[PDB]
Amino acid sequence: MTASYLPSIFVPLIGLVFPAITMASLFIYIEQDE
Amino acid sequence: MQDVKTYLSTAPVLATLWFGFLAGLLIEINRFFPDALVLPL
Amino acid sequence: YFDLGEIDNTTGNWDLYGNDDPNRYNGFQNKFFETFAGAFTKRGLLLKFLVLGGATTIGYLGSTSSGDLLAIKNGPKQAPIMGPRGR
Amino acid sequence: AHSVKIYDTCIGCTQCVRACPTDVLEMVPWDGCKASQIASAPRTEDCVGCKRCESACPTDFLSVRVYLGAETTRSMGLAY
Amino acid sequence: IGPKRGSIVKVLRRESYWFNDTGKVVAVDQAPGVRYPVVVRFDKVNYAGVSTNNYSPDELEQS
Amino acid sequence: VAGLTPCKESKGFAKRQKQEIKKLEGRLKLYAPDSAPALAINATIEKTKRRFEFYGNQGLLCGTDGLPHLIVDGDQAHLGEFVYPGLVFLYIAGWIGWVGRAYLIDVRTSKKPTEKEIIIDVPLALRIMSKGLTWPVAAIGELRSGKLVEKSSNITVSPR
Amino acid sequence: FTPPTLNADTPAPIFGGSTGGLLRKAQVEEFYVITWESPKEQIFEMPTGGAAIMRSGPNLLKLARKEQCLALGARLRTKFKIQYQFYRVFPNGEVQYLHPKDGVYPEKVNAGRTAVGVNNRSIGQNANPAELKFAHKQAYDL
Amino acid sequence: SISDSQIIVALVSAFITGILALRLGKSLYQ
Amino acid sequence: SRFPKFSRGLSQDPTTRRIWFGIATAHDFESHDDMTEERLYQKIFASHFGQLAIIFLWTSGNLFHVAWQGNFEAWGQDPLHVRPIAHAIWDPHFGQPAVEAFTRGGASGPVNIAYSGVYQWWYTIGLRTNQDLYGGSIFLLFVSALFLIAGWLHLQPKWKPSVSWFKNAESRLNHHLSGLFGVSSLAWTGHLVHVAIPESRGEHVRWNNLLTALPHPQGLGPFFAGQWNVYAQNPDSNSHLFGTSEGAGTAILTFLGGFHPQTQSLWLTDMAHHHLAIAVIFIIAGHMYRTNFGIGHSMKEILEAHTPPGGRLGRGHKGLYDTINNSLHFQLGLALASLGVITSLVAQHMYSLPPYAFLAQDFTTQAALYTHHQYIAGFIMTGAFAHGAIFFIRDYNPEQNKDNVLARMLEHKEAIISHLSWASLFLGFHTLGLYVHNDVMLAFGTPEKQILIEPVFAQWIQSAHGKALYGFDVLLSSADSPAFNAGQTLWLPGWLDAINNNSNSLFLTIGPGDFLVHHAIALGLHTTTLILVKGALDARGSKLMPDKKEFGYSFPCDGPGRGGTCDISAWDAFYLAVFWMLNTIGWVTFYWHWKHITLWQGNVAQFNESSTYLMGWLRDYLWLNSSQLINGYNPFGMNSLSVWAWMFLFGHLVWATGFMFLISWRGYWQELIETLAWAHERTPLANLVRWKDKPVALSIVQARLVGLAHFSVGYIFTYAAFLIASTSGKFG
Ligand code: CLA
Ligand code: CLA
Ligand SMILES: CC1=C(/C=C/C(C)=C/C=C/C(C)=C/C=C/C=C(C)/C=C/C=C(C)/C=C/C2=C(C)CCCC2(C)C)C(C)(C)CCC1
Ligand code: SF4
Repeated sequence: MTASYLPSIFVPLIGLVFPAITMASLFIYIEQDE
Repeated sequence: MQDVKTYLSTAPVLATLWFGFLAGLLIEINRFFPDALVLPL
Repeated sequence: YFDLGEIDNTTGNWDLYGNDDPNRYNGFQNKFFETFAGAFTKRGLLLKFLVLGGATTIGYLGSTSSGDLLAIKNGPKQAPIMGPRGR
Repeated sequence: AHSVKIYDTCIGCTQCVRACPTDVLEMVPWDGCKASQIASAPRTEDCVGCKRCESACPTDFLSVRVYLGAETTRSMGLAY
Repeated sequence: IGPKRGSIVKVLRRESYWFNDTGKVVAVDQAPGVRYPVVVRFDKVNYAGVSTNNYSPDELEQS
Repeated sequence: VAGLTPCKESKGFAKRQKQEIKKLEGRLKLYAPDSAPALAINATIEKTKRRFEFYGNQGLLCGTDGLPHLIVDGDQAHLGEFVYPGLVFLYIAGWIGWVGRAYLIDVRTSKKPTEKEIIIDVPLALRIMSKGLTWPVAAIGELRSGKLVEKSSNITVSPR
Repeated sequence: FTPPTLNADTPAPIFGGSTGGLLRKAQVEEFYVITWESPKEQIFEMPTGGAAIMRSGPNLLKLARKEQCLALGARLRTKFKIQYQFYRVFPNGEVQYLHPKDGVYPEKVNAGRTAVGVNNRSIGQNANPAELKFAHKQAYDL
Repeated sequence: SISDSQIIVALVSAFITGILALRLGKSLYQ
Repeated sequence: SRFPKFSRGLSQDPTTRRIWFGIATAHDFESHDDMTEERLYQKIFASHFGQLAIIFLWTSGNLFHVAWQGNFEAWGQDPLHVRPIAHAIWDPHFGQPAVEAFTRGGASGPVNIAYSGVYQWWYTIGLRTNQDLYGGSIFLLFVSALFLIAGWLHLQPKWKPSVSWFKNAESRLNHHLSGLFGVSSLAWTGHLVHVAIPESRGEHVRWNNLLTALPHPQGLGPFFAGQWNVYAQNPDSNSHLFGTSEGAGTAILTFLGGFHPQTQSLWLTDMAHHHLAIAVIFIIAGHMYRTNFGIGHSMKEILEAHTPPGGRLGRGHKGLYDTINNSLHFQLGLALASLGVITSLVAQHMYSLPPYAFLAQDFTTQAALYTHHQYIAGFIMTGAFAHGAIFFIRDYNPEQNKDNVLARMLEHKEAIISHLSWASLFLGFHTLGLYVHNDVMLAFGTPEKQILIEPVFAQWIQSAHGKALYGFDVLLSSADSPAFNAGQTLWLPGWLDAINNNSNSLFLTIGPGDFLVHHAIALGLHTTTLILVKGALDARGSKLMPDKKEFGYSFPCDGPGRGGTCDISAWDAFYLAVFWMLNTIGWVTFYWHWKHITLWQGNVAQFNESSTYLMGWLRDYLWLNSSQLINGYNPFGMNSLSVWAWMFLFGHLVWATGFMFLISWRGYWQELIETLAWAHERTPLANLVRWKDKPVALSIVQARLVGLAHFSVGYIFTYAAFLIASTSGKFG
C-alpha cells in the first residue's frame, strides 16, 4: 500500500454516499411526471 | 366375468399383474443366476 | 350511500384523525424554530448540502479514526498465518 | 389497454361474452355464420386480460384473441 | 356447397389442431355469406376438448 | 486392451475377494455355527466365491482399482460385455416396441379406440405378444413394404 | 337508448362493514356504483367479502372495480331474477354509465351496436412480425 | 512500488474518463 | 412521458411494473416506440463503444489494484510460495481476528488473494514491476476514454454512419479478419518477440530501448532473405529458469511443443510462432470478400450458388445473406454460438496446455479459470439459442426464406426436437441407471458388481495423441505410423514428454467414472439443446398455440384454457434451459474439480474408485472437500476462508430465495400486496405517506426471471465459494 487513507475515503463514498446519490437521483427520475 | 374380467383387464391391474410377473421373473433369474455382469452365450 | 352533492363524503375522503385547532404553542417557541430551521426549508437546497455535507462527514471519521476506534485502521497485531504448500 | 381481436372463424356461440368478467365483449350482427352474430370488443380498455373468453371459445383455432399489451389500472385489476 | 355430407376430408388449415387429420363432415351450410360453412367432426378432441369445428371448402380436400 | 490386466491374474481383484470374505467371516464370529443367521452369511460367502470365480473365467478386464471393466467397442474377446447382451436386449426391447405398436393398429380400427387402451384387450394383446417373437423380420418387412412409416401428408404438423 | 340516471337517493343494503371496500382509488381515480331493483329483502354474498341484507326496493352498492360489478351482477342474474346496471363514478362528480350500453345485455344481440375490433381474416392469415418491423401497426390490428 | 503523485494522475484520468462516460450517456439518452 | 421514455406503453403504467420493466426493456432497442433502423444501429454501435470502455475501465482497475495494493514484484521474485494479492480490503465491519486473518502474502493489512490468474498472465507477457502495470492501467484508461469519445462521436449527426455502412458485411469481415484477427495477432507476435521472450530471458525491453534491443542476434536479415529457420536455431533448453538469462536460447520462433519444464507451461517462442501463424493466415483470409476493388466475393452469390442439385437441402442457402444481414438477432446468435464454442475451447485448453508461467502450479486459480469460462460459455451459448428464438419471432420472414435450409429446419422441427428428446432420454436412463446401479453395488458390499465401462474410444484418441499408457499403439504411440515419423523431428519431442507425464493435466488418464460423467455431460448438452432447439423452432407457433410470433418473444402464457399454457413461450424454454446449463456446467466443473483435486494431491485412485457412483460424489467430493470450507468460521474462531464460508451460505440463501419466485406464483402475492395496501392506507401516521407507483406483485415473466437470476447467483456463489475454498485451503 502506497496511500492507506484512500481506502478510508473511497470505500465510504462508493459504498454509502454513491448509492445514496444514485438511488435518490433515480427515484426522483423514475417518479418524474414530466 | 363380462365385467369382472373387464376390471382385471384395466391399465393398473394389468400393469400390476405384468410387473408382478416381470419382477417375479427377474428376481428368480437373479437367484439361480446371480451376479451376472457378462452374458456367456 | 351516494349523494351527488358531496362527492368527497361518499367516497372515503375523510380526515379520520385530523384536528382543526389553529394553534397550541406560544409565540416564543414558534419564532425559535423557524429562525433556526430557515436555511433547511428548500428541497433542492437541502438535498445539496446533505449530500455534500454527508460525504465529508463519513470521510473525516473514516480517516481520523484510531486503532481502538476501528479495527480496520488498527492493522495486524500478530504474525501472519502461512497457508498450505508454503504459500 | 389490452387489444382483444375477433376473427371471422366465430360461430356466434356467445360464451366468450358470458365468460367475460369486465363486460368487454358484446354480440353484434353478422352475416358469416349460422347464428348470424359475431363478437366485438368496444370496451377493450376495460379488459383485464384474463382470457376467459379464449378458454370458452370452442373454435379451433380461437376466434376471440386477447393480446397483452400496455397495462393500466384497468388491466391490472387494482382497488387502491 | 361443400364436398359432401358424411364424407372424409383432410384439413389444410395450418392453425387447427386437426391439420393433416382425417375428419368426417356432418353439416355444410348452404346460406350465402358464411365464411366457414363445412362442419367437420373428428374422432379426437383438441386441447379445449371439442371435436366440432367449422372450415371453408378451400381449407379441405377429399381423402 | 486399454491398459487393463485380466481379472484372473489381477492382484487387486484377488485382494477384493480376500477382503470381502474376511468382512463376512468377522460377521460370522458373533453367531452360533449352526444358527439360522449364520447360514445366510455362509450362503453369502459361497455367493461371493461363485461371483469372483465367474468374473475371472469370462476374460474380464480389471484395472488398477481391482474392478472388472467392460470394453464396449466390439472386441472379439469382449462380446458378452456389451454386444451379446445388447443384441439380447434389443430383441427384447424391440419385442416390447413391436407388440405395443401392433396393438395400437389393432385398436385404432375399433368402435371405441380409447376404451381399449385403459382396458387392454388381453385376447387381442396375447395373440400378438406371441407375434412379437419374430419382429426384425416384421419391422424391416414393414419398412420395405412402406407400412412401417407414415407419409408426411397424413401426419399432424405444427405450423411454422 | 336513453341511459338511466343515477338517483343518489336510493339507500344501501344492510351491511355491517367490510375491509374489502373502497380504498384511495375511489378517492382519486374512480369507483363503481351498481344499481338494481329488488323484489324483496334477501341476503346476497358481497363481492368485497361478506354478506349483506339487500333492500325490498332499489339498491345502491359502491364497488371499486368493474370486475366486482360483473361478479355481483352475474350472481344476481343467475341466483336471482334481477336486472342490474352499473356506472363509473369519477372524483370530479361525473357518472359514466357502463353496462348494458344498449339497455340489453351483451350476450343478446342488438342491431344498434356495431362491429369494432373484428378482423375479416383468421389467426393463420395474420402477417409475420418480420415484415412489420418498426411500425405502429402490429400483426393483428390491421 | 508506485508513488503518491501517480495516484493523483490516475484519479484525474479516471475523472476525465468519468466525464466522457457521462457525455456518452447523455448522447445515448438523446 | 415518464420513465421509461423509450416505451410509451410502460410510461402510462401506474404500478411498480413500470419501474421494473423499464430496467429490463432498456437494451431491447428494436421494441422501442417511434424507433427506426438508423437509431437502432447507431445506439447499438455506441452501446458497443460503452461496452468496450467498460471492459477497458475494468482491466484498468484490475491492473491498478495489482500495481497499488498487490505484491506483483514479490510474486515475481517467488511465484511458487507467494499468494497473488488482488486488492486491499477496507471493511469497517472487521474485528481484529478478521484483520489479522486476511493479511496474506506479506502485506501491511487485510488483502484479497487473486484467483483470476492475472499475475501469471502479466508475468508471462512481460510485465515485471508495479510501474509497468500502472503505466498499462493509465494506457487503458486512455484507451477507454478514446472509446467513449468515439461512442459520443458516432451519435453526433456529422459522424452518424448509415445502415448501409452497418450492413456492409463484406467490408466488416475483411477488416475484421485482416485487422482485428490479423494485425492484432501480428502486433501480439511483435510483443511476444520484442518484450515477452527477452523478459523470459532476463533482458529488460521497454519503450525506451525498443529500437535498440534487437530480438535476435541477426534480426530482420534472415526474415527477408527467406531462411526463417535462423529464428528457430537456438531454443530455450530444459535447464532454463523463467525470467533469468541462464539456460536461455536466442530463437524467437520455435516449434518445440509441449511445456516449459520449470513452469509446466507453454513456451513463449511457440506462442509467438503460433501468433505469427494465426496472423499470416488471418490477414490472408481477410482478403477474401469484395469491398471496393473488383476482386473478392459477394457472399450473397456464395449462398445462392451453394444449392445441392438433388433438392435434399431445398433451395440451399438462397436468401440467407439478406436473412443474416437484416436480422441483428441472427448475427448476435451466430456470434454467441461461436463465442460459446470458443470460450469453452478456452476453458479446455488453458488447463491441459497452461499458457501462462506458474499457472499450472497454482491450483485454485486454474479451477476458477476453468469454471469461469465454462459458466460464461454456458450463458453465452444459451444466449445464442435464445437469440435464434428471438430471430424466429421478430426477424424471420418465411416469404424471404422460401424452402431454404432455414425454412426446412421449421419443416422438420418435430424430428429434431423428438430426436434430441430420444438422445436426452437415452443418456438419462443410461447414465442414471449405471450410476444408481454402481451406488447399489457399493451399498450392497460388492464393488466388483458395478457396470464399469472403460472409455476406449477416447482412450484410443489419447493413444492416437501419443499416450503409451493404454497400449493401443496405432499412430503417434507406435513408431510405424507416417504421422509419427512426420512429427518425431518437428514437435513430438516436446508433446510426448508433456503427454506421457502423469503430474500435468494434459490428456489425463480416464476411466469408467470419466465415461459415466461424459455421458452426464452429453445428457446436459443434449437436454439443454433439446429445450433450446425446442424454444427456437416452436418460437413462431406450435400445435397448442399457432400464433406465438404475434405475442412477442417473452410473453407469460396464453391462459388456463386449452388444457393450460404455462411456460409456452420461447423465453420460457430459455428460462428452463438456464437450469439445464447450470446443471450441465455443474456436472462439468464437478468432474473437473474432483478429477483435479485428486490429481493434485496424488491419489487419483480416489477418483478412479469413487466417481463411478454418486455416493462417492456426495461423500468424497461434496462432503470431503467441504471440511475446511464450512469451518472457515467457528464458535472457536475464524480462518482466512471465512469470507468463502459466508459466500457459500450466502449462495444457499439466494438460490433458495429463487425457489420463492420459481414455486410460488403471482396471484397469492398480488392478494397479499392488496392486503398490504389496505394496511398502509388505513394505518394512522403511515396513511399520510403515499405511493405514486401502485404496489403490485412481480409479473409472471419477471417472476421467472427473478427466480432464475437468484438461482443463478446462488448457484455461482455456492460453487465459487466451495471451489475457491476447497482448493485454496487445502492446496493440492
Ligand atoms: C460499503 C458499504 C457500507 C459501509 C462503508 C458501512 C459502514 C459501516 N457500517 Mg454498515 N451496512 C451496509 C453498508 C455499509 N456500512 C449495508 C449494505 C448493510 C446492510 C446489510 C449494513 C449493515 C450495518 C448495520 C446493521 C450496522 C453497520 C454499521 C457500520 C459501521 C461499522 C464501523 C463501526 O464500528 O462504526 C461505529 C459507528 C460509528 C462510528 C457511527 C458513525 C455514524 C456516522 C457519523 C453517520 C454520519 C452521517 C452519514 C455519513 C450520512 C450519510 C449520507 C449519505 C450520502 C450516505 C460503519 C459506519 C454499524 C453502525 O454502527 O452503524 C453506524 C451497525 O450497527 N452496518
Ligand atoms: C482494420 C479495421 C478495423 C478493425 C481493427 C476493427 C475493429 C473493431 N470493430 Mg470494426 N469495422 C471496420 C473496420 C475495423 N474494425 C469496417 C471497415 C467496418 C465497416 C463495415 C466495420 C464495422 C464495424 C461494426 C459495425 C462494429 C465493429 C466493431 C468493432 C470492434 C469489435 C468488437 C471488439 O472490440 O471485440 C474485440 C475482438 C477481438 C479483439 C477479436 C478477438 C477474437 C476472439 C473472440 C478472441 C481471441 C483472442 C485471444 C484468444 C484472447 C486472449 C486475450 C486474453 C489474454 C485476455 C473492434 C474494435 C463493433 C464495436 O464494438 O463497435 C465499437 C461494431 O459495432 N466494426
Ligand atoms: C436456432 C437458430 C440459431 C442458433 C443455433 C445455434 C446456437 C446453434 C449452435 C450450434 C453449434 C454451437 C455448433 C457447433 C458446431 C461445431 C462443430 C460441428 C465442430 C466440429 C469440428 C470439427 C469437425 C473439426 C475437425 C477436427 C477434429 C474433430 C479433430 C482433429 C482436428 C480437426 C480440426 C480435423 C441461429 C443463431 C443461427 C439463428 C437461427 C435459428
Ligand atoms: S397466469 Fe400462471 S397459472 Fe395462469 S395460465 Fe398463465 S402461467 Fe398458468
